[PDB]
Amino acid sequence: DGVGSSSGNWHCDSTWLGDRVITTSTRTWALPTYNNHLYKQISNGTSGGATNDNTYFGYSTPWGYFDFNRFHCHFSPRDWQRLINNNWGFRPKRLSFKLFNIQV
Amino acid sequence: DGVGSSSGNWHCDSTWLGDRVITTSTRTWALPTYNNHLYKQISNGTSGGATNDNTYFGYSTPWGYFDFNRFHCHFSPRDWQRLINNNWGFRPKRLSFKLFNIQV
Amino acid sequence: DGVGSSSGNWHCDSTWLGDRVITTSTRTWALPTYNNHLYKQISNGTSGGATNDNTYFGYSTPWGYFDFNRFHCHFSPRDWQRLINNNWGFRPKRLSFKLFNIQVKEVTQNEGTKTIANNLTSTIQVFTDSEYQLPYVLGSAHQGCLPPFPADVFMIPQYGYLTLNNGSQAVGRSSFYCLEYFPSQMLRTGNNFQFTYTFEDVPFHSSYAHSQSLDRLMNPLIDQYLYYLSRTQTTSNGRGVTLGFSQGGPNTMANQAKNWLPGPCYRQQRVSTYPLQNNNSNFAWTAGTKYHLNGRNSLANPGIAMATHKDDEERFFPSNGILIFGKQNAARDNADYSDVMLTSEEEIKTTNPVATEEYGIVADNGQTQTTAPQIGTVNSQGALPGMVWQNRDVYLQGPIWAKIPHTDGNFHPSPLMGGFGLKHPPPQILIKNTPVPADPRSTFNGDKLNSFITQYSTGQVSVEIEWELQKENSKRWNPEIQYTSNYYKSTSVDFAVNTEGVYSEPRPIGTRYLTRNL
Repeated sequence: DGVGSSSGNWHCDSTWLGDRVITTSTRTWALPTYNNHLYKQISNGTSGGATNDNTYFGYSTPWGYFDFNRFHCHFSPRDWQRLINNNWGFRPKRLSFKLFNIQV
Repeated sequence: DGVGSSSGNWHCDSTWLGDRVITTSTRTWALPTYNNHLYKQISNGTSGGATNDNTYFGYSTPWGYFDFNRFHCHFSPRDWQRLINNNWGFRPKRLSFKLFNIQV
Repeated sequence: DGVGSSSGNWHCDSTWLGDRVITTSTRTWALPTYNNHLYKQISNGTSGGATNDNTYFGYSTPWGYFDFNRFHCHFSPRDWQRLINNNWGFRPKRLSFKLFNIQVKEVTQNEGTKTIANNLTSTIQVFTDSEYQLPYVLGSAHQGCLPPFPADVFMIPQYGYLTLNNGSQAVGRSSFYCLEYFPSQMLRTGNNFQFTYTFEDVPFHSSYAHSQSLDRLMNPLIDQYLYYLSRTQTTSNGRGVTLGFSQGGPNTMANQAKNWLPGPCYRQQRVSTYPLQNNNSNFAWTAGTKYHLNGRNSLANPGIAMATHKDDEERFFPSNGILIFGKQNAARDNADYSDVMLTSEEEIKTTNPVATEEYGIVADNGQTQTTAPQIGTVNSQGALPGMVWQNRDVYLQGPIWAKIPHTDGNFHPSPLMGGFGLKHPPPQILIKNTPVPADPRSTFNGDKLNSFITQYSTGQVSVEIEWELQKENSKRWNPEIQYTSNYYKSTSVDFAVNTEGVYSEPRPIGTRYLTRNL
């Protein structure tokens, strides 16, 4: 696996087998540099126009994170229709995650 | 099997298994005597007010017959909904027929 | 098995073996034709004199059902006495059901004379809903049970159900059910039907009272090492501010630190048994304790389990907060107080709050030098960490089980009329006479047949339940309280027939006599 070979393939599909369904999604992402590689103290307080309800103290990092935690990530509108018209219930079982074809 | 034992049970159900569905129906019937046990020549002709298009010649018998040849015989409205929303096609395969608990 | 042989025997017995008891009952029933073999839409709406609270939409079927869900179905008064005096708890285990010796009869009218004949070739049809696919209508405390007294013959009740409504009308989610769309068994006079059922694990009903109260659990002889705030103000000289602190002890027990809390509260309005002490007005509905569901008000009857009254208050009861049984031959509507039998939950004072009183007091405000403390009264209290409570008691006249609704969540799913909550209760049993057409016309017509022979059926039914017992193990020195029969002379015997042959039950009998430490 060098610079001239791809490290993965595009998988977007859904498979309905009996009592289970498997969804798979592929997307393209872009990751910037955040903060200029720095950790930074952040805060908000009542000294400004902020009311006491909105105050906070924390940190922003130079890191990104992945979020797949919405349903439209995993279901097409037609797949969601098959689910809700035919079934009394559903729950998640297991997941797989891949990150591939990286270029800097 | 005498006069005091029933010769069958009531079966109305539908079963959805994979690539097939099985329907079963039970009804209660009544059979009269027709024609006074006679065969009879019947006809219609243009001598009366009948036009030539409506003429016929035939016979009526003293017999009845069973007709299950409509779909609502075999499907409830909810079963018909499951069929037409989820499937691209269907065809019949085999049938069974029973006639039981007769009383004259 | 022909027309000349019986398909079962009469079994009424009880057997006490060790840690279990088995009851078995047999009764004679009669099943009419309902609705003229028709399903019918039924509804009630505000267009008439009905208020919005009473509206409904539903269907009545042409089917009957069996109901054994009261305790007097399975226990004689003497058997119930053996149970409640000797045991700390019991629960159901398994049951058997039989339906046998069926006979179908046809009745025909000619002028004013009535004759009844046997119809030997007719059938009835029976099934159990074991997949819980029908609206479950048991557990609503309806009439039509197997009678408490084994010699009585009973009529089978008609089945029906309700769906969603808006006023007197149906909405899009309303469901219709045909019971002929279920496989069922057909029986002529020589056939019979049976099935068996197993109860799921359920906790024992607690038959006992506590001999301690939740606030008395301390040693009366010893001080606590913890302190409380006993003094905000100086007594000596003038009135001034100070902080005093004391340890809790034998004379201060109301002030001591404790580990636990009484159960939840939903307050009821108070009603005296002596009518002259009640206010003069009709407050039964307007002062009733209610809940509000989809714009529609429902009386909370009986509600959560609370003590009926406190010490020496025995003349008061919560308005809609108790179970009320009628005496024999009592009126349906507007019966007098001497016609009915009021239960009492008084045994649970040691733990649950009293139904007609507040839960407690909380702080309304924060205080300052210029502002005096304000206190609120808590009339409704949900679950708090550290609460303990008892369920409502069960009675010989009362229900046994209820079906737990199928839902995302629930809290302490014990039925509020009392009993055992069940995710999969004993299945309901549907029974119907098969329609027999009258002679039709001799020329074909395509309309459905509306003319039938009039029929009804009778037969025998047996039910057998195995019960598991929890034995009482106690070091109490002094004798217990027991349920007993009155010693003195009387015009008749309690729990027997009178001169006319009528069986009556004099009083309601609860389960809680033996005691246990709290």
